[PDB]
Amino acid sequence: VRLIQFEKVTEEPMGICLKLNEKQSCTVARILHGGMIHRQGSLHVGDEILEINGTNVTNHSVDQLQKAMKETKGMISLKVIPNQQ
Amino acid sequence: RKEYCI
Repeated sequence: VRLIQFEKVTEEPMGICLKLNEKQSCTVARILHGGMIHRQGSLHVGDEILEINGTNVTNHSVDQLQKAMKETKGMISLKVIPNQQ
Repeated sequence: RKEYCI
């Protein structure tokens, strides 16, 4: 378990794409170019995020996290684990 | 399958 922390002051996507598999979990399905994660280097495509800002995304609607992440302001704390690079 | 960019 790794606790990454990155501050976000601007209203824009972090810089990664994740989905909820049949098991229901947010994992970066693919890293986007230009994002803060791809530029700064906080996560990697495939990394498993057990928790997103204190909330574990499930098969349900993600709009809850998508909005919260877009409306969030400050240091974001995500629980991710390296799936062997 | 779906994918979210955030």
